[PDB]
Amino acid sequence: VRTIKVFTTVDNINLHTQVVDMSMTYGQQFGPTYLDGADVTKIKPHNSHEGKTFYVLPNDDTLRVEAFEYYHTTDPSFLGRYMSALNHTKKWKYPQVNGLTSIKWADNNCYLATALLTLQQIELKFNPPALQDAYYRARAGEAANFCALILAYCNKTVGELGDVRETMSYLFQHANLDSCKRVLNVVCKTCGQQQTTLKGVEAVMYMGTLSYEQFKKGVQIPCTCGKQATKYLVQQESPFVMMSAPPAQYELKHGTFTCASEYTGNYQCGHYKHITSKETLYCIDGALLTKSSEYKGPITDVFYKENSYTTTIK
Ligand SMILES: C[C@H](c1cccc2ccccc12)N(C)Cc1c[nH]c2ccccc12
Ligand SMILES: [Cl-]
Ligand SMILES: [Zn+2]
Repeated sequence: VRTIKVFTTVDNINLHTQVVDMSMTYGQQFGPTYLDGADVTKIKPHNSHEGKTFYVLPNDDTLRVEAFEYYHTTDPSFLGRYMSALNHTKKWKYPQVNGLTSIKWADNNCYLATALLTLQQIELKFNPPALQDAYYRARAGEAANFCALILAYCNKTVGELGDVRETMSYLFQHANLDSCKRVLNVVCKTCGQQQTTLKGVEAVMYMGTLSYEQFKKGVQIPCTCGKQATKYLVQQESPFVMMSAPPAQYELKHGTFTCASEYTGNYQCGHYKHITSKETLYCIDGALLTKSSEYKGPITDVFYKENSYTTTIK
């Protein structure tokens, strides 16, 4: 019986030394096994595997605690889905554009590139160590693990078309937004006024207007009575806000926003670009960078810096 030593892991933090039989498959010895994202379940050990780290499914109480503490999920499919995405994302290119890590276009990844660019510019702390650790690598120019984790957390596969807003709402569930707070007042000429308070993810995201200034002054929404009412922002406590609406032609003014999602196409099929406000306006389209003093284009998300806002409307 010939053997080598390898490490198995669910997290790549806690390594578990294993003596492996070179006459059995990894699958026979460990269950589903991954080597740098590749499924080696049905492969027999090779001498070059000595001292390498293999991922395995949590098949005992030790591994399940380690996996839960790292990923903050008990979904047994998660590790498998992360490894299948990572097997493709480790082959993408991560261009440095304007001091930011982007992604060269591939497998409809424009929505992921736009989310990655946005996450480098808004103030957000991820709760799971997996996302904290992979985000740090993405900043250092190696975003493959971060992109594969986003796909696993959102239950999306490489190649699937995606929406930036939907992606940010899933990721924001894993971010520490617990103390974010939004107070709204809605004024109806029939029904009167209604003040509500939102906490967490709901406190930082709004669907129906791109303009943070217009949200502060009043937006028109349908009341339950069938009239139009006026909704406005009374108080905001958060490090950023995300304002979204169905794609429409919109003017981004230098200095008035952090970054924005441009979307061209239709609900089914389309392309995201990323607009950021530095000393001038930059349009990041994967690896491609164009700059202008002005922008007009089909915008669907705008991100704004915030700390504490209280309306002066009495
Ligand atoms: C920006 C876009 C979108 C957002 C909101 C309203 C829209 C109205 C008309 C056309 C596009 C619209 N996403 C990508 C479409 C989209 C939403 N969820 C998805 C899931 C998978 C693929 C695309 C999508
Ligand atoms: Cl973080
Ligand atoms: Zn009403």
